[PDB]
Amino acid sequence: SRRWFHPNITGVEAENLLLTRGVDGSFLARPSKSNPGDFTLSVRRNGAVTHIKIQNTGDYYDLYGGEKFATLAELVQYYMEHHGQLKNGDVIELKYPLNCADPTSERWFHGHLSGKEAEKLLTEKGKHGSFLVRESQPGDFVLSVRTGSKVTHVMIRCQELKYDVGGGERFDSLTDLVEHYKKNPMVETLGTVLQLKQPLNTTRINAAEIESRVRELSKQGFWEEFETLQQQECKLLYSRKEGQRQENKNKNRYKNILPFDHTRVVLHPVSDYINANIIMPEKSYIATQGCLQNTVNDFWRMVFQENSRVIVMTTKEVERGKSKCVKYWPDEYALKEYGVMRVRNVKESAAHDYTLRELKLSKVGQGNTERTVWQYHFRTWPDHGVPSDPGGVLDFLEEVHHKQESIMDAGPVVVHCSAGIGRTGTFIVIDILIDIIREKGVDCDIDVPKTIQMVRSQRSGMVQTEAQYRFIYMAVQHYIETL
Ligand SMILES: O=C(O)c1ccc(O)c(-c2nnc3n(Cc4ccccc4Cl)c(=O)c4ccccc4n23)c1
Repeated sequence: SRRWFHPNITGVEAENLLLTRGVDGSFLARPSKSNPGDFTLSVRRNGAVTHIKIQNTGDYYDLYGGEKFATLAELVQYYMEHHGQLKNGDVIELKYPLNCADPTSERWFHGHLSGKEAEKLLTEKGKHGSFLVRESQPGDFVLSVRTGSKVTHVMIRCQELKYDVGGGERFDSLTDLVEHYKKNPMVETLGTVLQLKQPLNTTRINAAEIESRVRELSKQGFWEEFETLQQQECKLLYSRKEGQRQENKNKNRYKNILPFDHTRVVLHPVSDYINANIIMPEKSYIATQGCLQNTVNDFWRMVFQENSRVIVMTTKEVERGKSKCVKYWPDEYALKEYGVMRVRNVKESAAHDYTLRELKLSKVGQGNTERTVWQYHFRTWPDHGVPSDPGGVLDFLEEVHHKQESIMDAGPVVVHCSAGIGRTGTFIVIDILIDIIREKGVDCDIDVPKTIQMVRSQRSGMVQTEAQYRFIYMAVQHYIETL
């Protein structure tokens, strides 16, 4: 559960909640009202409340006085299990999550919605066990379920800040009620079991109507849709044990940003590790970090082994005076050996938004192993935020796609930035969605947060901010308009 996240509270309301409803060790996280894009961790310690800032410019979550993380749920899981890690220099403990009662970011909550439109939505998109919770219709709520086929409506009374379906147990929140009737299904007198199988889909849209949905999300709606996706990240806390191994620690750009064990690229004492994951839609990708001096050779073993023929670099080598990805390729016309691997930089070609490097990769002492690797280096992504126009990114991705398509039996496309999750996730999700539209045509169903959630189950925190989220919609909108 991610109930420690309160999406609609101020710092004063947070301080009040922790002082009146929490104890020492109580904590919650919330979006920043003063800096819309950032987050705050409010913790109760020795009768007082601290407000620790969490910054996210697009590459990772950076906790002031703590570490860098891929998601807020990964950050919380870490600090709840490892005490003393968070700190004037005094240790701050995350012991008791202070739960949010607000139903706003739950997949099934529709707020203002009529019984007519709820039936409309459930008749179209719904299936057996599909449900939603909406406002009544007054000050009360309604649970609407599809079974079979038919739609049943169950009134939810709100009496003295508690919720009930007219008898039995009274719940502190709509969530506790929903979870309770998910496990203990309501039974109609004639035997109809009101099973709450899955929430109703509100995000899947026909590609041709992207303009109408984007116009509706710009009224913001994007923030709410993104936060509903963010709440689902508690389901993706898969093991990341291989990256924790002593011998693997310094092969990670960031100690607490790790590849999932079940999707990590295994390299064939400890020579099998790289911070990289295979990304498979529903063309494959390898989402990886920018190289470290001690991982350059592992990077080339990975490219060779996977039969990758295209590399997408989404950052400049240096941004804001800091190394984003070390130079792992030779100078134009040069030949270098990186362990057992040999690389020639054949030719460099400059475009407006990017540089192309034609590289030849082979294994030392085995001439017949040579293959060309095309490195597409995107150089115009801004220092902060996302591009103001998606044209550049789209034209680049179109070129990468055509290169990948021209090569028989080419392995996955390697995509890398700094931590390999923000910009990397954005380029990959755009490429995936735009690939749907190439095959199926403008007559296809697209579901942006479902695509994101699918990529996130393969590598932690793929697509980091709401700005990237909106950029993905803008890029999909631009591509369809140019069709
Ligand atoms: O053993 C399993 O089957 C299993 C299943 C699910 C999992 O989420 C994990 C697991 N994988 N990584 C983690 N981290 C991160 C961590 C620990 C050490 C150093 C750096 C980093 Cl960044 C946790 O803090 C963590 C905390 C509690 C419980 C599981 C955790 N966990 C393992």
